[PDB]
Amino acid sequence: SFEVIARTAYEEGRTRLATELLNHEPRAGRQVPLLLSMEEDELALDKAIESGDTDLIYFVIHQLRRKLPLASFFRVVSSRPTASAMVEALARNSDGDGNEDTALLKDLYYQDDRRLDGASVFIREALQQPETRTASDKLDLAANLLQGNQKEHVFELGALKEAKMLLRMQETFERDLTDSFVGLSVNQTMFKLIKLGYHGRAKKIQSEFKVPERVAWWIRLQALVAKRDWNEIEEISRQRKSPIGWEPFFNQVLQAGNPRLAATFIPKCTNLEPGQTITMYEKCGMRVKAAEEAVRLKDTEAWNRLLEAAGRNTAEGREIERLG
Amino acid sequence: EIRNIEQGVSDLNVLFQQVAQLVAEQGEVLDTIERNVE
Amino acid sequence: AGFDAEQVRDKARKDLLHLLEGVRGKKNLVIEKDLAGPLGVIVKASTLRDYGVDNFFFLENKNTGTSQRNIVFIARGESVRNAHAIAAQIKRIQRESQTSHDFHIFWVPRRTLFSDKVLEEAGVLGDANISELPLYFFPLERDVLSLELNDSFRDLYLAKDPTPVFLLSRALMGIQKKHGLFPRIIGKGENAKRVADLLSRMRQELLAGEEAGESDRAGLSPSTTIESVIIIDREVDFVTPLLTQLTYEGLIDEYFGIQNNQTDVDAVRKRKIQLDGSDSLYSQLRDANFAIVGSLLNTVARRLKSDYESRHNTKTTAELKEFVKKLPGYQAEQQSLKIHSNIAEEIINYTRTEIFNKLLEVQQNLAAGADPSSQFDSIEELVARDTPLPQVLRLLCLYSCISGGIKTKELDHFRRLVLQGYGHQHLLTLHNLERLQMFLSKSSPLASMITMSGSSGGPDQKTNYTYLRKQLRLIVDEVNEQDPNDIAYVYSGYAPLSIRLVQCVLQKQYLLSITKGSGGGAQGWKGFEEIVKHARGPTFDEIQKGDKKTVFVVFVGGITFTEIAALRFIAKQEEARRNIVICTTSIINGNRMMNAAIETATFEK
Repeated sequence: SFEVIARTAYEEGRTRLATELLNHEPRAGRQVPLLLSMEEDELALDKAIESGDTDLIYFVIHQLRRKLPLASFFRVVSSRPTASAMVEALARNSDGDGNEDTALLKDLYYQDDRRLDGASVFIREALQQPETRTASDKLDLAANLLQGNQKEHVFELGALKEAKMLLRMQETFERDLTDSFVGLSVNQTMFKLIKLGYHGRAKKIQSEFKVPERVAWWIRLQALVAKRDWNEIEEISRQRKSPIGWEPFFNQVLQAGNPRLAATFIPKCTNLEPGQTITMYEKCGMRVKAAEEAVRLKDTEAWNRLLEAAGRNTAEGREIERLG
Repeated sequence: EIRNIEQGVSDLNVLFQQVAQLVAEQGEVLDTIERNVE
Repeated sequence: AGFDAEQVRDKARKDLLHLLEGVRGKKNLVIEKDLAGPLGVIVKASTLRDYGVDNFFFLENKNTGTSQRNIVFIARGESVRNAHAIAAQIKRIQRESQTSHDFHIFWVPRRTLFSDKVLEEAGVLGDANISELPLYFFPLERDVLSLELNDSFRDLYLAKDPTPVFLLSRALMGIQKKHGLFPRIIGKGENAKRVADLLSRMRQELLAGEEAGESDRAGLSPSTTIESVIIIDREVDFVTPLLTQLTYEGLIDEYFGIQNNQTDVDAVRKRKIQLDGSDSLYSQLRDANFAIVGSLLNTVARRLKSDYESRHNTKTTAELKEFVKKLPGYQAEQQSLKIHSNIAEEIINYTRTEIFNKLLEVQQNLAAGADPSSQFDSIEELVARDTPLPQVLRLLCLYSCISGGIKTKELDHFRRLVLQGYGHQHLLTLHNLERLQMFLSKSSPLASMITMSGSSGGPDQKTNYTYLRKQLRLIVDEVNEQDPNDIAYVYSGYAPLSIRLVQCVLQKQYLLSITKGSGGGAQGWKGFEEIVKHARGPTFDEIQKGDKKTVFVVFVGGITFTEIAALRFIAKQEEARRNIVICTTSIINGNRMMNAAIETATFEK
């Protein structure tokens, strides 16, 4: 108990007479090299940080680094955010850019029990790997850091397990189907799998990652227009409910495709505005069937405009007329 | 006699030389440092 | 006798050239790439040749020619990367050379201790003519000064690097040294206070110097040509830069990206357009809402054609001599109009797509104060339809920042959307947005908004947009955009919180007018203390001890073209009694903000 009390008193005395100089002969520029000479590390750094001079702060930090035991260096620098921030950043810049003092971050983040920041370092490593086998090994380490706590880091751990799984299934897809897959996102995977016609596998992806239904539909719809598979687009229309509605099916198919197949989604369109069913038949190039719809809604003004477009004779026109 | 019109067809002649220069002085790529590195 | 932005440009050019003289004879030049741009604002490459430059090289190109003997480096000195970069080149040219070469380095704005250590630990320090180039503010316009620190937003808010605050303080201090102490240093936000504190620390050191025989003659008194300086911290109002900007210049930056008063277009590879206040057409177009650009574009085309026809009347030397006089000014205006017709046309296409309108639809609801849960289906659609990651994240951060966090159940879903949508690498991307405190769970202490009912607590409580939306009238649906009566025109119905704060200092009467109803003083935050209290960070008003004076509105951590235009809108209203001059660390926008956080690595081959 005593052996350390002498230090707690002595250094509290070295500080006593050291502070007896920040009054006479200041400021910043001259006073941190002074303090740093008198082994008043913690005061020099704090004085430098207050000065705002980034370059000054580096100087005290760099000095502390090679003077102190690294364990104590981490202790001192982590008290002051602004100092820890710069030590942290520099460990990412010693080249400059690109190259990393990863060992410093790893040791630093461990001492402060910063698990998210520590795990994030390993994720960064997993990205630099050339082989998914070694890439998954990095993520495991990341996960092993978070397994302790556990609570709060529930999502991250889930996300990690999700990513390891996605790479594993992607590695499989390459072996079997001879195509690029490793690296793509879940959403990008379901897309490419469907565009290539592997409808079965895509569903296994959707199931495994609990892909939201509304999203899965949006991916499928887009990926089928890519494949131009109007047959299975046709097959989907044969059911009652759609979690994304049928208007998406309308607009997406109409764009770069068949006006024919598109129009068959009216009147499955529940969420529509009055007298919009008409203009939809119009855009499909079906002036004939458009006039017929204008009548059913008892909007003869629309019936008038559509007949004026044709002209009582052209395009039969009488057929437009005979429907009223 | 006509020794007063001779200056006019020299005045209004150089007048259009300058305007033709200025409209050329705003010609294509403006001078920058990056343009001189490519 | 007041402040003139032109004297900044002049000093910058003269300081640069005086160093080129110092290296006698001809020289080959090596420039840091993201410094070449800003330099182009103070000096012509023409002028540079006259001072002895043969060939120009970017430092990051690693192809400095051994042509001339003198090799001159110009790079920012605070940069760790730049130090290593130059030292590396001095060895590539000392071990592949044919001559000895004289090596000159101009550090912007100063030689740093770090710089020397890197240069020393390469041996090339002894072979280095090191000079200092005190460049700070680059004057982009008469009313816009910018440090042009492109990565200042990442550096400050993600890396927690005090360098931009330091520089900006020094820059502002330069203004004081020439024109006198700021009578008042008014500000809002943590880094605004740091700038103010550094301005007071540097002042004392100037007084400690002059007192202790360091001389400097004198000896600073309150200015006579400056009313005050108002400092706004960007982290006080993240919402405004997140929103898609709706002014002409704003939308240009949003789609084309503006750097150093310039940009790239494809049909006038592609070509570089100059965009500044010199071009008389762009002057009127830039600060205007994009809606009325057509109305404005035509009106100028409508006036030019009937200005070319006119004045063939008095066919006597003069009235044609006068017509041919105004002739190059017509041609320029004609080619300017053709460019900004093409540009306006491209932007009209951008704004007509589904995805754009779907995005703006979400933005409008969030801003107006609609329950953000109502926008959940829309956001999910946008991710599913693979709309660009920066734009999705901006809706997410807008959601979080404007509502004091995201509901914990909705948050877990958004994360799932981003990860599965764009890649699990963005586990990092979301972590970075978390560090930036722009994307937090409502069950986080950091996400809470300043409330004067919810007891005390919270050291870094966030800007309460809910209270401030009404109390500072952030929504104005009245606003007509042909003749705008209020700054809210820049976002078609939403006034930036940041500029509303400035109005709490400058236009107090007007503010009360658009709230409840109905010089010399009273300056300060007076009469708006409780309202501004609901914005993030410290509110302060330090005092340092005739006709219209200048007012510096300073943005620490980036400003937007919308905020610049809005400020210009006020500058006009105050043209009589005040000259408003804008200062900033950089010019910022939503995409630059996201780029600070987005991980680009990819798990691929």
